[PDB]
Amino acid sequence: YGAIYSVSGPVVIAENMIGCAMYELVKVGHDNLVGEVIRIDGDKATIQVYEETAGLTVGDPVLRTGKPLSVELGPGLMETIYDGIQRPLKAIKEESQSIYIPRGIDTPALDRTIKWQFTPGKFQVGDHISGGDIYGSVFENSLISSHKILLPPRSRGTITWIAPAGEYTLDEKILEVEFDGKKSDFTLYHTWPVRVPRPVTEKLSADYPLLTGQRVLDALFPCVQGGTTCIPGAFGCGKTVISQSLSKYSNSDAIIYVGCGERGNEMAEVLMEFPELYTEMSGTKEPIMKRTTLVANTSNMPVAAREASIYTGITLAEYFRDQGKNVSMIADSSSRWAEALREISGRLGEMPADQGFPAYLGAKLASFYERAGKAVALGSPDRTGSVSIVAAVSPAGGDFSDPVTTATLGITQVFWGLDKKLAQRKHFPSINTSVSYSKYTNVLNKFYDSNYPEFPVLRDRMKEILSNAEELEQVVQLVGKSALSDSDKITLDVATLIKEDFLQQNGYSTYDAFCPIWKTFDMMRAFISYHDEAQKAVANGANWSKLADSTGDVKHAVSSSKFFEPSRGEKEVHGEFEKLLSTMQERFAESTD
Amino acid sequence: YGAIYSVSGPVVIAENMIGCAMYELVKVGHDNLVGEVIRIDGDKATIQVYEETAGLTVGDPVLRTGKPLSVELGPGLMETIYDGIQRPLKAIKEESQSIYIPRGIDTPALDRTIKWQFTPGKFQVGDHISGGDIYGSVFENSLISSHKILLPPRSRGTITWIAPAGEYTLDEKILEVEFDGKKSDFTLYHTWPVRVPRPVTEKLSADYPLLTGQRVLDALFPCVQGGTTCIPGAFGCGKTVISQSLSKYSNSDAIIYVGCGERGNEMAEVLMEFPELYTEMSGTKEPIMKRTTLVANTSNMPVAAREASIYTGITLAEYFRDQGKNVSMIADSSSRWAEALREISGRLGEMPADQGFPAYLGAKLASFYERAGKAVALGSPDRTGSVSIVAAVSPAGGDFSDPVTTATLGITQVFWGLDKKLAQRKHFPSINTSVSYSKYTNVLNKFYDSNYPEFPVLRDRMKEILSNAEELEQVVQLVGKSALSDSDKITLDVATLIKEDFLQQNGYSTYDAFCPIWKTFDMMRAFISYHDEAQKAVANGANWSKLADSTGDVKHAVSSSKFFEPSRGEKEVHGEFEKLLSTMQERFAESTD
Amino acid sequence: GNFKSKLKKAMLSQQITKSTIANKMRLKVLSAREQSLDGIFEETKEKLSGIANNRDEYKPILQSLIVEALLKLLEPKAIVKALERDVDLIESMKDDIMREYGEKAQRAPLEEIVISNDYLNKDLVSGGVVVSNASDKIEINNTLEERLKLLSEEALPAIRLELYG
Amino acid sequence: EQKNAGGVGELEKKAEAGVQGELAEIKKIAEKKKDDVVKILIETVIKPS
Amino acid sequence: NTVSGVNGPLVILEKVKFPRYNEIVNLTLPDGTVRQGQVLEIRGDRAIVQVFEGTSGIDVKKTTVEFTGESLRIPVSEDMLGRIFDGSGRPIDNGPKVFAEDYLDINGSPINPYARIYPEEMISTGVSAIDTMNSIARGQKIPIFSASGLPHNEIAAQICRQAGLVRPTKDVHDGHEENFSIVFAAMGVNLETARFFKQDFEENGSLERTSLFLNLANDPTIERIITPRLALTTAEYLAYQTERHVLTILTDMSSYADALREVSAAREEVPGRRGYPGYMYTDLSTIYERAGRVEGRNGSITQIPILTMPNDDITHPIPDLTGYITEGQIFVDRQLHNKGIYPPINVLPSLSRLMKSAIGEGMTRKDHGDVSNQLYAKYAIGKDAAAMKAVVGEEALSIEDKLSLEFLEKFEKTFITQGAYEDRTVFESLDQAWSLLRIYPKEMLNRISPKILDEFY
Repeated sequence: YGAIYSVSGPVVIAENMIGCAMYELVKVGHDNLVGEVIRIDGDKATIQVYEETAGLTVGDPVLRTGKPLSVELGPGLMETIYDGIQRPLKAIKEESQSIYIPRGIDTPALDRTIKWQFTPGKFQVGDHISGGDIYGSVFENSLISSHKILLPPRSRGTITWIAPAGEYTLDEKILEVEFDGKKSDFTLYHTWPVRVPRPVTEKLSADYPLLTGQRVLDALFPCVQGGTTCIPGAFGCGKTVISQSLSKYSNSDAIIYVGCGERGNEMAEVLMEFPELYTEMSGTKEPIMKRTTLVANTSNMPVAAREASIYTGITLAEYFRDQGKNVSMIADSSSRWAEALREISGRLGEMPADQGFPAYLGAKLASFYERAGKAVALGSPDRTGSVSIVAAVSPAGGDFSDPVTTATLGITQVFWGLDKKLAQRKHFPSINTSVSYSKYTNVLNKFYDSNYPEFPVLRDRMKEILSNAEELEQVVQLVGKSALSDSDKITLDVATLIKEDFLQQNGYSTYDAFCPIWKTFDMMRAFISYHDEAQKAVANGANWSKLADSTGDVKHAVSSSKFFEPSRGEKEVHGEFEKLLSTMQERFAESTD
Repeated sequence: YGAIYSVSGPVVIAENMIGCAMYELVKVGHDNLVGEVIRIDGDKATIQVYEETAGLTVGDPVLRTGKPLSVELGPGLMETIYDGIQRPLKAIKEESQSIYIPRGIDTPALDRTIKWQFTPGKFQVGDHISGGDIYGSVFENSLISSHKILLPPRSRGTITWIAPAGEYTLDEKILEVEFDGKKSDFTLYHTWPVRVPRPVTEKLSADYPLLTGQRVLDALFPCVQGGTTCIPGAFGCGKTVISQSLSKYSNSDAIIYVGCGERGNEMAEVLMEFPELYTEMSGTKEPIMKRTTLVANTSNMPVAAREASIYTGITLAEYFRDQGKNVSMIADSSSRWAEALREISGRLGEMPADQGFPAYLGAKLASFYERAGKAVALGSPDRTGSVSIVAAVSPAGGDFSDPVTTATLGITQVFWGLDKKLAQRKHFPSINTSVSYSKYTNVLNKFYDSNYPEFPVLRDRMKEILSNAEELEQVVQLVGKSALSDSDKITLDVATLIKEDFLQQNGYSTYDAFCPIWKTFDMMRAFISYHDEAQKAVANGANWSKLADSTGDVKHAVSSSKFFEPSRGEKEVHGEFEKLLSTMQERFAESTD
Repeated sequence: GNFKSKLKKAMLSQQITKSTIANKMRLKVLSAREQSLDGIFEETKEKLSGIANNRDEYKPILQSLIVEALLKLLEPKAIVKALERDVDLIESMKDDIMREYGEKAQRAPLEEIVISNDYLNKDLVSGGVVVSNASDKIEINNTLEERLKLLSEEALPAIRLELYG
Repeated sequence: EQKNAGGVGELEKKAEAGVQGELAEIKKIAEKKKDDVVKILIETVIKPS
Repeated sequence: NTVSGVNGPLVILEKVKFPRYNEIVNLTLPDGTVRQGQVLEIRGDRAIVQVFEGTSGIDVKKTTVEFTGESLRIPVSEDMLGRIFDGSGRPIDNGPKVFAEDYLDINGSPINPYARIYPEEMISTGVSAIDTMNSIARGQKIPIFSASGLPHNEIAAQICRQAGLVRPTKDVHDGHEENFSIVFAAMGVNLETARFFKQDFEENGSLERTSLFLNLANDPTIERIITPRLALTTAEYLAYQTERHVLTILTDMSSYADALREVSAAREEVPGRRGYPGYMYTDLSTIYERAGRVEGRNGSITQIPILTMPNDDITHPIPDLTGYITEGQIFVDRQLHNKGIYPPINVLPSLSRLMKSAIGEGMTRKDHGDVSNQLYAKYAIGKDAAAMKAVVGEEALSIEDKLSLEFLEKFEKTFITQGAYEDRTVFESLDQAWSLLRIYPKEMLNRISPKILDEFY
């Protein structure tokens, strides 16, 4: 149909376009590379072609698909690995003998090879149905049906034909819909453009616990179900590490991992590691992976795949939420997504803003976060779901004022830090309290108090300790440890202990084991207890030396507690933590008189 | 030929310019001003005209010279002051009653009044001769090697006409060469475009030093021919002195002095001083100037000549390298050559990189360093010659963290730190052992060990002793010198003699700033033998006060070492040092016991 | 100390020779591998001139060399520079070319083939033709050496698979 | 050093003996497949490419 | 067709529209010299070319253009070691010729097949600070961050030469079972540098071990960018077809980045942060993506890029970008170099986040990783204490701080101090490391698991 007028860089101009929508997907040239229409100048439409071009001729054919860059939502997304332009990566390996994308491959959006078992819904013939309703379900996992087959949004009618229970393939018809005669047939998959968010019934308040399973978050600033999060940091920050832990431990029923332009070895590691390791609520065959789907993309792999990653992933997440699942979406990193834009603004010749990144940055990040939150699912059964977004970014040389980090921080309500100095001693991730806040902290403590722990009371003293520690440390540096008071010495020690035992997730035998809110609470009871009794003791006359040497064993025990597997009496209160409480009491008394 | 389309500033565009190369020398207007085509858009050639384009209406003719802008390489270079694109300043003084060259005044690069005596080589008619082979020579010097005439590089053939012995002019033909009909005639000079490096048989790493004749250069970290070196700027209250002294004391076969874009006080000083001063090896006929060829630009000269300045000098240096000679290129300063690039960029409209300096900067420096180095000279019986670049890089932001300095140091393997406080007090040179380094040390120290000096032992030890002295000096301030051993006091005592004799040399006296490379080694020998013996003797039962009275005469000699003559029987073995060694051994039995 | 450095030094001179033997062998091999390829290539352009110098056998080949170039050319007029022996052969088949071009295009038939008074060398070209632009800007060198040489780029791995595979 | 004064003799003996057989087979295997490749080359040229 | 104009490294051709992107063209000068370039931008009846070779002398109607009609691919052979090549797709050194059995593209996806399985095999440099504190794997990417007062070439060569002797000791251990190949590519460095490197490789072993691509600074910026691409093709073929582990030493990586910077200055392309391109991310990526295990899973390409920092800052765009992408960071310090430590590698900010992938356990200890973390932690405390020793004096510092100041000094002078040819096995390094830990008491070593401390002390 159209004919290539020019290729200047990855940017292609082709005449004989009478139309085309925004960001319309095309297959360009005989090669059949990915593209999207960004703009139209005259009859000539400028289309960026984002798969590497080293050999596209002028006057090669241009085929419009007729709809924007879109995603399929349907059966077999779980335990199936995809790119950001929704090509199954497994399908490519077999055919192509190119494990990664080579230049010029056209592989359909889903797997049309794997038959799936369809069972019929509470909607039988003659019944009205509307988008996001559970028309049926597909068995995908050993424990649960993952993919609840939804009628798509922006479709409606009464069902003339319901296919019976049995096996069918993806392209075969299984549903016929009545509304102005045959409105159309439906297939197992449905399509949606990824620049349109999916519509919900209502959004609902975020105040319900999100257990990410990592001690350091639970202790300092927990997230919420419905959360939005920013995390900075630059290599040796433990972001890959916290993703793997996050996937294993996560209470959410789906986790969607987004690789924005990753090392490739990093993607190779996490893929291998989900079936090698076991889940905490049990998992039969590829345990963790059963709950994990990967969108993975490397650093030179298509600029479209990388740009679309956050939208392909957020659309997936919204679909699981409309299904009635709790989703934890990890994107890593939005900063690598931001580089895809920096590149897009130069090529096109549009004028950018500061740091050579465009101004449209701020809108695009904001749109992604607002589609997240906790909501009541669209569809007649009605369920509760969430999309809680944890989004990684990277500072430009210790500069946190770079447009990407500042923008994400603008939109977020939770900020979790990352300190370079503390990572060097091996404490990554490294969250303090002067580089981090959470608005959810206040409601979240109220909900944890209820469940069992004393957390809110301990949280306040814990915050104070860290806040004083920093200030007191500046005096040690400059003046020396000769200007201190004895209570201030106490604040320094307890603090050093907190730094190691929560923030560090680095091994010494084994990478640290699942620590819940309950575990995390016990650690806090022992550190806070140490501090109170010791200050009383010094106030009331007593040696510093006597008190520190005496705590001794108790300190070794809390350090290593996290390596030991949870439950050692109970999850709730361990016998190992219970006993220390007595030891402090016995010491306090010896010291006083 | 072409017709002027526009004159917008000193940039002039001309139409109707075909077969116009991209380095093409052109003469603009009726006046014949020098210009060169930086760019071409279509039929129109965009020219930077280096001279004032005042009086130039649109419609004046543009006449191609028919070839790039080249520099002439041949007899009658030495004892001439030149422009940045080689135009004799001296010749303008005769004609014009001007120092400088004013607009509408051009002249040829070599003088045609002067005639030189051409002597044939070892090739006669009918011989095949090859690129760079010695076709003849001219002798017009007796103090140094003269201008040996080569067959032009990248040129081969059989010689139809070899002019016999007699005086010919530089202009006049002395060769016709048969290579596909008459190849052309050639003359006594050859033209070579200066933005093209001259070939040589092969390039090698450096390994071969020569007389620097400034003690501190050899002693602290050796000075090598075929080297890459950074020297700090000072803007003529410190810069000028070290440059004048390096030209005068170094008895390198040639020296090529390039002032890129200087104050004009410094240019004025180097020209008047060179005939006035005496060689350090004997001979008259304007001593130092006869060895010197000067390119001298103040900042006032056209900007293309300032940019060109180093390129022309480097071609000059490279030409003499094929004759087999050792050259010092002393260039002052690269920051000022860099300033030209910045100016030329803004005039074109080129977008630069950091601090307003282009991006052509880093690659042009890398290309520049490699032209300089050691090579086996081209020409049939083969010799070795070298080109050693010492380039000053001054403040260009008031710091040394600016792009010009930071780029150069990296390619450079040597830094010599001038000291400001000592420089303001007029000790030149006075190189700081803290900031300085040479990565040439290893290969060189092995070279001098071969030749006859104990050089590796003494140089390494020189450095350690001084470094050690700063650390011991601090113990004297805070604890006290009295509680410290005799050994430590000695470490300092010796460092002060090494500092006084070498480092604090005065380039206003020749019995205090001119001594041969062997002589400089003999002085350093003297101090080291004393250090070991002094520490040995205090251990066997002596005191600082006792030691000082006892060494006496040898200590006084070492203090007086610099005042001594460059010879005593030879200028390579100084008999007074060899006998001093005996007096030291005899003194050590007496002192110790 | 200085023993150890003279002890290494002679073991260094030992491995400079092991290395130089090993380099003279890859040099003898590589230059022998090429001497053979440049005698295969040599025979082909000698064989080809004998084909070119029997005019009637060269006639359909030449027609095809031109039609080929003309479809990369895409102008109604081509200037053909030829040898003094092939101008007579081109002349006697201009209509056939313009026919043959027309049937292999859908652009328009070729209007004219221009026999120019400038010609290609005969001591620099063995045979073949240079088909060029209307103003002689871009040219498709369908000479025997040039075809053989470009063909060499792709011939080399093929020749390598049957000869050492 | 004697392994380096006698190693200059060995500088050619082991270089020559190293491919003495291989240069005879390269030139041997060429003369066979010479004709066979030449027909392919001729063919590619008299075929419009 | 013919050259229309020339504006810097960009060449304006007035031509016809049949050319494809990166299709080779050859510029015929009036001298009759041909130089090669590839079309960077194509438009109707015109092109912009960037010429690899040269950037001046380009005429108008006296010059001519000729099309090759093949977009650039590198001729790759597996007989490339020992053979001398030049960074231009051919030797201009007159070295042994390249040959071709495949021609492979440098676009960054020819047929590219990489890691679906992460590195697990340890590869040693013979240097303790590298191996123990960070570890190196059969796909690991580690940047050498160097300076303008450090000698970058001496360290570059040091790491490579000593990793060739260790690597067959590791083959016998059954860490490996396949060949080792070196691919050394030098791009746009001085003559002095180039000569030096070749001399270094010869002394240690031979130059039969390595393949050499030599590119000279006088040759353009456009040449410099193609130079690593040539290295990538070499390495991918060797791993893919003949199941060899390939080690690439890419010097200087900074050289390549400045080149990118030049083609946005003399282009109308607006640059990003600190005058470095906006599309700088993609250029760098191309080198780093083409790494990891190669299909068959006995072949690999492992990368050690060599960066020289010009300002020596960690706010400069080149070190920052590289670091996020690469699997490790090795920081080499000017202050150690000065003091008399060789190698003078500071591990204070040297970190790997893919620390698990980097270490080995089937041909190295399991204890290797546990000890390294503790060492790093104890080094860091020893640095905090060093600043405090200058300020406060010894007039208030604690009993615990004193142990940490001693550890710091013993750690620089023993662990990081190694002979020029002295190679340490990874097991021997543990023994050394255990000597360093041994002065601290069992209550200071409290962070480590009890099991390990009672076992090995």
